Amino acid sequence: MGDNIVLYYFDARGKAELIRLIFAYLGIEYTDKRFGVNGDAFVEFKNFKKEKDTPFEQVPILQIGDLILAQSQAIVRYLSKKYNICGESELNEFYADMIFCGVQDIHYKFNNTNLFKQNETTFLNEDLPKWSGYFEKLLKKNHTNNNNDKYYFVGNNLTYADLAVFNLYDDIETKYPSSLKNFPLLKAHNEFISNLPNIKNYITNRKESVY
Amino acid sequence: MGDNIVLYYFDARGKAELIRLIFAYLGIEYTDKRFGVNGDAFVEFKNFKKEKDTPFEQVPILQIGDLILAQSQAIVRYLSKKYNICGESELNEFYADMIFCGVQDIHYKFNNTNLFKQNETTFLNEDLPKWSGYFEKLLKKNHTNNNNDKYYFVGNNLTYADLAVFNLYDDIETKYPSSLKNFPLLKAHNEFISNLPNIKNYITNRKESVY
Amino acid sequence: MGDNIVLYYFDARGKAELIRLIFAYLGIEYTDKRFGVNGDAFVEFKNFKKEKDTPFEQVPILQIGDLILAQSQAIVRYLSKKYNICGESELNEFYADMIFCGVQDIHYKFNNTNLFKQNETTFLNEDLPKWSGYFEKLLKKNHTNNNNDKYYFVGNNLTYADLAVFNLYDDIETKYPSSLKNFPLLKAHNEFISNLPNIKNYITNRKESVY
Amino acid sequence: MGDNIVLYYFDARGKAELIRLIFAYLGIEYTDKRFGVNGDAFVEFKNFKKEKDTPFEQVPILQIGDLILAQSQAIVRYLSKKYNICGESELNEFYADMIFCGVQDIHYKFNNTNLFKQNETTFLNEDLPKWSGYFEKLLKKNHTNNNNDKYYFVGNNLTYADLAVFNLYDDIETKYPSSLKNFPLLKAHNEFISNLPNIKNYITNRKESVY
Repeated sequence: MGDNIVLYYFDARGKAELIRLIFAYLGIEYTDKRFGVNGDAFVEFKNFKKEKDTPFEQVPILQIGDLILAQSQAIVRYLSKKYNICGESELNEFYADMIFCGVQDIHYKFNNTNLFKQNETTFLNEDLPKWSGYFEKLLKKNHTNNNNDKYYFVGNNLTYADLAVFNLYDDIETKYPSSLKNFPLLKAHNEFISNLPNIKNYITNRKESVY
Repeated sequence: MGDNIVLYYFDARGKAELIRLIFAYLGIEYTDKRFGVNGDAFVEFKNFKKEKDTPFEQVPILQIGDLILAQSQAIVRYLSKKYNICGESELNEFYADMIFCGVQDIHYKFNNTNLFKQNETTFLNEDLPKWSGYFEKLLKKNHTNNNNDKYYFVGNNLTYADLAVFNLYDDIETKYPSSLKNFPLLKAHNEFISNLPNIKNYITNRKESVY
Repeated sequence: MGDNIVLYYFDARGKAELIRLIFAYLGIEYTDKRFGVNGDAFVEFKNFKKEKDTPFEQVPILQIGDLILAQSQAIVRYLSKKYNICGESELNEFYADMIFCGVQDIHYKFNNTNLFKQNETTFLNEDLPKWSGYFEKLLKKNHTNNNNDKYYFVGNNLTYADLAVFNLYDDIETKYPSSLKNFPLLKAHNEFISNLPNIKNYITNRKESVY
Repeated sequence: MGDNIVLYYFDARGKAELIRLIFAYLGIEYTDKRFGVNGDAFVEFKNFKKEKDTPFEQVPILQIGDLILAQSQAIVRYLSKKYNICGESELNEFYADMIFCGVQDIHYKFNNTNLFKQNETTFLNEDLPKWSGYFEKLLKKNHTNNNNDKYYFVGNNLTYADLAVFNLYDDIETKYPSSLKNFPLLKAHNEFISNLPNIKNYITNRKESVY
């Protein structure tokens, strides 16, 4: 609100990419500060915590004016509620929330998956297909036949849940094969969201990050 | 709303206890259905998923009338927002949310701590004191000197965040020593919340659960 | 020569039970020192580390004379090689080893499973059945000595691998009963081991520990 | 006798690199078979399991002649005992073992650390410094052969324990540089191992793997 917007995080997608996608979709201009660009990523982060008054010594940290906001999920809901992309009814606000909570679950699982731990096949053969099925079924329940051209998990308008699900699979795809092949609506939903003007432009401009 | 309220979960506190505390504090009557009471906990859960249409095949599941709500965090925010215990300003609604997100972090850490994994001393000597410090500092920022008798993390009224922090330490205490000794406000806050009529009565009546 | 043996660990089964089972089987005399029998286990553990020179500040610690041994797996292999329960050939020593490594994987998974984490169903229906099948097949392979009343994983004599598998299911069983119904060889192996006079006498005596 | 040796694993360092380092050190000829060099690594892994009889459906798998060996730790101990790099006494065999067990603990922690999980700072400032100190002290204890240019963790000859510690920091280093600045013995040990002709030649040849 007439205040300089500054997002603080490491030079990576991680837990800040959904926030970035929200700004990109909303056309909100802000300073995307990334650690590890000026100097040692962890030296910068250490000094950051010294200069900024963070509640839990974690990033992302979103600063609006002199207002300091922490916790990625809280930030996402805060921005979504303020910019009306969280549902237009007490029930829909809940559904978008419930879907995001689900996203967090499987997204965490993905980020906890790696060769060293020998849990890659489980994630690929058990966990991902199961959750993809959950999301496929949720998308179907929000009747797509009405206006097929549009794919939304909640109501008839885009919510942060749509961006969260997209970001989930977008992140997974950077490391593992595209499996959406077996989930039509979901596959369609992701294509739809990615091709949105603001989103499509954003993606094309962001640099490739390993994390 | 004029509908029978039914909470479904296992016979344990786990991820459903904050919801139970919310009902207890709000004086809302509901059916507290617990698996493992009528038969094999997992047999019941299996059949439950067959009869109820859950979005992610997880509990807790809160059913209001024929309305099915999943995801503990979403349920907590839904109930809190509806029963006005989530903050009275866009900013305070955010703060209570941010604090709850923090609670989830350390609560997860606690539940991931055990002898077999050899991470007990780290939790007790590093993680818990650090987070207790975060919460102590947050409580202090919400000026307690005003009405010392009252301890709230957000605004001048109770929010679900107050119940979440209480539940966090209440759960930890069941397995590990009371460490709040070094955190006055926090220690005071928990005593205050626990002694609330509805809460105090609830606790005294609930059976002792290992989880 | 005939040094004095002392095992230091918390007052629980955890990672020390396999070592205790080995002693019980071999009929070896030792002092089973447990932290927190009467006081605070962690204050005692803190003092233990200050008084004894441990390599990684972890227990179990086995002291034979003035010799201090650490790392549960290394201790198990040390005792097994010293008291002939490790295999009578290079290949068999390897097989007993390979099996113990497998046990560690699933035993760790079991101890990382809990209600809060919502991974109980996964463990029960995916992970455990899979690993039980691995063990069933390995036992089947070594069936020349599957003698009517004696089952060994390696060769024709008991190895620590046999005690490790027994311990594994013994531990699981105290939380998730009847896991061996569909695995006859494994069930018979468990029965056989649990009925060896020394092991049986030990089990009937040790107290019940939740951990 | 002079069987044909083949190591099967993904096209990455992961849990197979220590075995490869052992072969490199010993100058042993073998086929380093990697999944997904050109195609899909998981389709190839799926086919591998269908074509070869593995005990736990995991890799690495080492085949010598028709002999199939599994479980990385057991394989390392098998090769080390067979090619004399495991210690020349019962006690020293134990010490090399104990050290390797310690390495597994911290190596696993490292591979469980990442931005998404917000546990990087913890690993860097708490865990790694602590474990580096454990190793520094262990190396200091065995300083009768700390000879001007040769450092061994056990006895006066190289053991797999030496290669394991080298591999550990080598892996960490590709993500978190300069971890050995404050640990002179450990740094000197790493330098020494990395400069052995066979090891050096190997390192200069192997390709760069993110995993």
